[PDB]
Amino acid sequence: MTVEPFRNEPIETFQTEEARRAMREALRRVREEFGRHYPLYIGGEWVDTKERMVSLNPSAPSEVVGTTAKAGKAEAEAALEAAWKAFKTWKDWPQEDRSRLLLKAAALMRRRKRELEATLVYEVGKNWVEASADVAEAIDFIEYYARAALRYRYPAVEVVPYPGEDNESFYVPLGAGVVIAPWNFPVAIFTGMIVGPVAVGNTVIAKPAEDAVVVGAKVFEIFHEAGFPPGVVNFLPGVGEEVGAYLVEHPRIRFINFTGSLEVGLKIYEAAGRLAPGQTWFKRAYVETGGKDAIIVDETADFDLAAEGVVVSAYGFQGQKCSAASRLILTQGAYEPVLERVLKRAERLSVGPAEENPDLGPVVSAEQERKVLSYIEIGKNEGQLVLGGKRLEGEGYFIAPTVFTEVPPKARIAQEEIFGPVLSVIRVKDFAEALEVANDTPYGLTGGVYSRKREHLEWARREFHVGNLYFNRKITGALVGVQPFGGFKLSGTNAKTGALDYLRLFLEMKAVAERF
Amino acid sequence: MTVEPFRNEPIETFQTEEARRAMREALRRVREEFGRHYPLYIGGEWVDTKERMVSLNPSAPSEVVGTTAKAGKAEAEAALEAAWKAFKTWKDWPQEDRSRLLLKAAALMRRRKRELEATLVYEVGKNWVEASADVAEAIDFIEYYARAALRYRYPAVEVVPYPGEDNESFYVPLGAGVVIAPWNFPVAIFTGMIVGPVAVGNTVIAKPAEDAVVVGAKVFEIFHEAGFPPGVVNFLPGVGEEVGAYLVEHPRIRFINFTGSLEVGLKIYEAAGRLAPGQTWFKRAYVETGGKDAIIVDETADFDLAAEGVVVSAYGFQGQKCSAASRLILTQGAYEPVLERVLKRAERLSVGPAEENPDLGPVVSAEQERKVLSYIEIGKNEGQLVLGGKRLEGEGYFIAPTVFTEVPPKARIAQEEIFGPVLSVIRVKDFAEALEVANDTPYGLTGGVYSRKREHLEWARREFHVGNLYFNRKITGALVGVQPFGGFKLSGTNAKTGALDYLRLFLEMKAVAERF
Amino acid sequence: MTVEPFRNEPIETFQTEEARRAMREALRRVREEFGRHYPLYIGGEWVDTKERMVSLNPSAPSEVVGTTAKAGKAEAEAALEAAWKAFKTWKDWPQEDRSRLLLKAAALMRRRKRELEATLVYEVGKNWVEASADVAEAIDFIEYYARAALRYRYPAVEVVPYPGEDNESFYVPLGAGVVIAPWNFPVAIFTGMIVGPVAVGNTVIAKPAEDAVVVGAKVFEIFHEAGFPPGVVNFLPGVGEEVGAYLVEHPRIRFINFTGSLEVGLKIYEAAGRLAPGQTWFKRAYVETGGKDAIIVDETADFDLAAEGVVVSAYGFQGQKCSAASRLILTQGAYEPVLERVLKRAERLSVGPAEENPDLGPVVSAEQERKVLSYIEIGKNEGQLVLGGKRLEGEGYFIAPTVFTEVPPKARIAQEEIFGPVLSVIRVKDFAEALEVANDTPYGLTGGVYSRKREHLEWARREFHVGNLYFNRKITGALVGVQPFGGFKLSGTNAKTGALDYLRLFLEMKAVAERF
Ligand SMILES: NC(=O)c1ccc[n+]([C@@H]2O[C@H](COP(=O)([O-])OP(=O)(O)OC[C@H]3O[C@@H](n4cnc5c(N)ncnc54)[C@H](O)[C@@H]3O)[C@@H](O)[C@H]2O)c1
Ligand SMILES: NC(=O)c1ccc[n+]([C@@H]2O[C@H](COP(=O)([O-])OP(=O)(O)OC[C@H]3O[C@@H](n4cnc5c(N)ncnc54)[C@H](O)[C@@H]3O)[C@@H](O)[C@H]2O)c1
Ligand SMILES: NC(=O)c1ccc[n+]([C@@H]2O[C@H](COP(=O)([O-])OP(=O)(O)OC[C@H]3O[C@@H](n4cnc5c(N)ncnc54)[C@H](O)[C@@H]3O)[C@@H](O)[C@H]2O)c1
Ligand SMILES: [Cl-]
Ligand SMILES: [Cl-]
Ligand SMILES: [Cl-]
Repeated sequence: MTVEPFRNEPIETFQTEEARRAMREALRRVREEFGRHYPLYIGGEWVDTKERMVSLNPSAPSEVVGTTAKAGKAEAEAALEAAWKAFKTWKDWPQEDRSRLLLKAAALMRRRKRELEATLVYEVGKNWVEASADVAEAIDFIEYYARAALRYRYPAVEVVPYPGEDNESFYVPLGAGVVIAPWNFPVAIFTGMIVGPVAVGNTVIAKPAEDAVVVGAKVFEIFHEAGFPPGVVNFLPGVGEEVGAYLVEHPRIRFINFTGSLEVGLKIYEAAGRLAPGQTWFKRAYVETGGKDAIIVDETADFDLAAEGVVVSAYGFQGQKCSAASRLILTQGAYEPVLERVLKRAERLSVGPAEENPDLGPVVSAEQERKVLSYIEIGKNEGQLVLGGKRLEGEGYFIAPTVFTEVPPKARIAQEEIFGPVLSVIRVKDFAEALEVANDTPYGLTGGVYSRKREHLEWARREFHVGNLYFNRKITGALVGVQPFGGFKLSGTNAKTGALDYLRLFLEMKAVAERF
Repeated sequence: MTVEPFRNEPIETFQTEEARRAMREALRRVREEFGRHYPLYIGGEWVDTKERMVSLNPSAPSEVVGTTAKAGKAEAEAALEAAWKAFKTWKDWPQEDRSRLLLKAAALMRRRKRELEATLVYEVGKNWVEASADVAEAIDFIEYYARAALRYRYPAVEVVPYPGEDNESFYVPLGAGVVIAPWNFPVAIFTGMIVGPVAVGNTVIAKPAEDAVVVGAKVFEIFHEAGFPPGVVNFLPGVGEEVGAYLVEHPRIRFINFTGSLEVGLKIYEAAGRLAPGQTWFKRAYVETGGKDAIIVDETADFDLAAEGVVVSAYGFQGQKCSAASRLILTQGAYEPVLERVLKRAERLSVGPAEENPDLGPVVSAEQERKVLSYIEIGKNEGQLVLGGKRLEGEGYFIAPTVFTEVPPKARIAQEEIFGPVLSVIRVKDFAEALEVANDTPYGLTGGVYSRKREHLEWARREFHVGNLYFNRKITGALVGVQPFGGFKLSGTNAKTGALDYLRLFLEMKAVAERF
Repeated sequence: MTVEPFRNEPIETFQTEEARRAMREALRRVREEFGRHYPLYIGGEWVDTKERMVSLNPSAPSEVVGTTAKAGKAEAEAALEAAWKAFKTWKDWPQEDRSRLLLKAAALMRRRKRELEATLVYEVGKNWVEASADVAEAIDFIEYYARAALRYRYPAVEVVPYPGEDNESFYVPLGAGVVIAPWNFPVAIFTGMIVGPVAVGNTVIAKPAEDAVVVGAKVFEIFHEAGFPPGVVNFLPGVGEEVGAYLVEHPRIRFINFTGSLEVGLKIYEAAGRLAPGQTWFKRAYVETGGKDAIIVDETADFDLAAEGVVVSAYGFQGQKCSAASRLILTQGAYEPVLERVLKRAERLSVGPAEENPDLGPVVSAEQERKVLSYIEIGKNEGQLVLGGKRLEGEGYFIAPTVFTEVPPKARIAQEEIFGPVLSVIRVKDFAEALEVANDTPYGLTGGVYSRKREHLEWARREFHVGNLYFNRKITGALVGVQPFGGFKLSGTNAKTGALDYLRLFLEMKAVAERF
């Protein structure tokens, strides 16, 4: 109640000369900075190592955007020591003080937004608007969680009174935990998963994805400048199956906040359920995994509106979003009209170096390129290729917008997360069958419906089993505070980010009674 | 808002002639029915089996108090089918309707409380007031959760609005899950763990502890008369390692609500973390395990008040409580004064057949008797036996209130949960050391402090790491609504029963946006 | 919100045998302790002095009820040092902790209420119910202020937000102050004036009235057992014009909380307005002084109800109340009917040793007896004596209920506070004149109206200028929380006791802005 009500950070469109000028200068400075080395951040200080992590420009992989130190078991141990030592006092900070620290960090991040956006363009291949949306979401997480944390301040629990006694229940943080983040939203998700737990008194050891270690380091430069006490937040870039797994299985790690693939999420959730030797608690593990998101369009929809939303949802950031539309379910009456419009729009999409602000930049790495191309080959034997399906010319990892149609609902390309610019179109009889097909996957993250029929929309509101459902609009771009984000089924544990409920996940409750 | 504000059900003291008469009548009715056989309850009907489970009177084990059917894998599968079929429609009931069903069940239970209390007396050896407290708590859970559930009704999530869109977030139940309960509070905990999830739309398969299958069956008679739709609640008495484990590991079990030993809780939490073949979700498992609870007394305390609270906390229901005081930590100035008073009070405690309302009835079974006696032998090699430590004459499992002094903090009897009438007394230098010793165990459920020094009480409020802390009063008997119940560390996952937060554990959130 | 909602402590009527037995027991215990000596209480310890103060039984002045130490300038300085040293840390206690300390004190006082009541009976001559009402009010102040204080907890001020900034306003306590109390409600007012300021973080030096030093000491025994940190509350019995004035004029006294005569209140308010040498603040002084309270009765009233309320209001505790009805204003139609009934009831009132629970005990001291008798002589020259007006037989200061009629509104006995069992009856033409006469005094504390005419009651609600107005009931006995107590004009500064606003008087506000 001491700051203005939360509002989302505007996403820059770069339509004004001022915006373009600022972005061009930011891109130039980041490019001129290629090759910089960023150390680990442990206990309030930057610590270098002998080994290193290399981050390449996916639009021109011969170019090294930057390098960072590489955390091994020894560095993980040092971070654990620092995080637990810091927790001892950080947990006792008044919530108002912790929240003000977050607000300071948000102000600092906002002042460096163009630089962060430019870093995303070069490090992970996002075009200009995708980069702006990423950083805007990161700022939103900080602003939102700073305010939400105050709702849990001492003593926040509603209890029933008892004669002759004071009964007080309140929340306390868990301790030191590990954050393991993805490369697709390396500023937003990385920031959110760290600051949420930290806001309410926990301390964190952050493990950025290998493909986005440089931007992760820049986020830590902001944390350092903001003044977080030594040990409260630690930066440990390194190999997931190495330092990441080491921390996940550690007896002294209190919680794990993970966002990534289902394959890894399953391993982490299983490991979290085990009592490591000497462990004295039941670990909490929050795992937000992938999705196989569908957009249903029936014959009553605005076909042009639907086609535009489908193209944005399927190809934004080259389809490398957990929320991306990878399935397009069309009822018989909508099939021809919508598919023709989708193909016409998709074939006009530009693909090229992210710095040029194309509709699509490159996929993030050589391995991701190999995987997407492999799925395209699988798709050719499952459905009918009607657009793209090839790597484009150039050193960058450029893949053309791809569309398969007449895809069987149980085909691999209609069930497995490809995480590339590949859309599978499924033809169904009616809306009931559309919902059946939409629900018949192991996932349940995002989904959409384009329809003018009220009964179909309200039917879907109840029966389309996804955590984030959107009607007559794109299914990507969930806004902090507006759309609590998180899925069902194998899309994760339903830890809703950008929602009041998120912080409760990093707190435990104590009930204290005094009989007078 | 359509019913009176929640109030705890009064615990009968039997100080009036009418109360005593009513209890004698209930005891007679219950024993006249010792020959009854109770089938399983699946899909709205009582279903019998070939094999059976026998329940004995711990105060006279040659006497059978009843028999029940025995659930195997086949019955577990039938219950699963019924629970999922029921979930399909139960999840769509208006919350007001589900809450009214709970209120009806509470009214029916209240009308049969003497019968239930008498059943507890004979089946698990609780004396009169312990039995009344158990049933009263069960009624409280139903009344509390019925009201708390309405706080989550559609659409309950606070979100940030966005121009030209309707953004609605709401909770939905998880599905069919399994409840695995303990024998020490076979009416209260059994009821709470079932009705909490059910209140918000989930369906449950309940597995009562082998030692309390008869009273569990009587609770289901109430659920049946209340009118829960077929499949919403199912009763599956059987062997824990058989039918219990089968359900815990099942790919179609959505959540597990468990209260019991740490040994079993660890196995359940580990199993829940695994993806069974064909499983399509990350299982939620709530495990509330044991405790090694201590009461600290310093030299400023009211020694007589402390001694009384210690004896009540250590020997109530023969120490068979997760909240029982099994450790007495005395600062040097409080040592002799408190120990002398505790011994004087403890030596006056009566032990005998539970129906005669002794201070202590028998422990629940031959197995428990064996375990407690074994720990007494271990204690003789670690500390100094100063009171009790013997089995008393009679077929019933009568064990005398026991006290060990000069016990090392790291001794087995000072670290492991004995779950019997055994108190370990530890001498410490000052309050700081008292807290260190109090916190140095793998558990963190309940704790208490007797002191008049404000600074010591507020210090403990912050540093005595237990989920339920009590000052200048007994540490057992947490009241629904007043004292959210649940621990830290190896005492469990901190699922606070009798609190608004409890129901959130059995819900997931959906966010639906419509762009107009 | 962690304790039951506030409720007033019931006032014992002694209608049961148990109540009477309990009182007789308390009276015996108290008189057996008449030889006790009570030291000063400074910095957490009882400190004795060379000189002493003697307290006599007003019902038998040759009997000493106790003696206390006598504080001089040296002791006042020691108390100041202790109070300021304590303030340094007491001000930083979480409000929840300070409030719990008050609740503990209330619980301790409640357990010793018969003892305190008996002490009031013997030390200040209150009959049984007057004594019980006094102690009950004291308990009420503690319970009420403990809860009210939480309404001001950090950060409690509602402010307007500003872009890019955190703006936080909150309350902080003032420091060390002095409480100077009266002898008529030596438990209730003494307690309230101390615990209100203390609850929100201030420290206090309490100066009890000379005539009630023993009961004041017993209240401090409770504060000591409750555990207030050393220096937070200090007990300095002594001479008002000596130690009281010394503290009032001291440059290091932050505030003065006074309840007493107008004569003394005027001197205190004037002194508080001066900057003593070296003083670094503007002193706050709250002075609640006397009153010349009237009850108006018009011809539409229930004359029997009015007569009863008038007698209770005029003669309760021998008229030694700031709220006592000392003026009876009767319109012409109500004059004879009401006067006749008042005289009939008043003539039946018993007067004698307070312990025998008479309608009236003795006035508090030889000095008060002298003052009241002097006013009676003055009255004989201004009005017509129609009842009482004489000293009754016995060493005790027994004065008969007195009534003067045909008293001119401007007469000394109709303007000056007599503080004895003396009622002045004034005849007026109509209600308008009744209000004019009621308002024409330098005071404005309590007032009452007996009437059935709605228009007269609502007229008085707006025009009878007194801080506490009562319709168709006694004008004494304001209940904490129900009737904020405090007057207008020369009745004081309108510091409403037993109201949320009271605590604000002992706080200052700080506004802190951070530009991010
Ligand atoms: N649910 C969501 O909110 C959400 C959001 C964004 C991305 N995602 C998902 O993330 C995936 C893309 O991200 P990615 O390619 O970085 O995922 P990934 O699972 O391959 O790696 C995620 C993180 O885990 C680390 N890691 C890898 N193996 C590990 C192991 N054995 N133990 C511990 N840590 C290990 C990595 O180094 C990285 O930090 C896609 O499946 C996408 O749908 C989900
Ligand atoms: N934390 C709490 O709120 C709380 C409350 C009451 C009791 N308890 C604890 O419960 C224990 C006493 O109860 P108990 O003796 O019934 O405990 P237990 O762990 O032996 O059995 C608990 C339940 O689990 C079942 N079970 C046993 N083995 C199983 C397996 N492998 N898989 C699945 N289910 C299995 C049993 O049949 C029973 O229904 C003590 O440790 C006590 O502290 C805890
Ligand atoms: N307004 C109210 O709420 C309220 C309540 C009760 C009593 N009173 C008034 O209190 C008076 C009766 O009490 P009392 O006889 O104790 O009053 P008083 O004014 O004679 O004395 C009050 C207190 O002030 C001290 N004192 C005396 N002279 C002093 C000085 N020069 N400097 C500092 N302190 C000094 C006394 O020792 C005592 O502690 C009556 O006027 C009555 O109406 C008012
Ligand atoms: Cl759903
Ligand atoms: Cl804690
Ligand atoms: Cl007025």
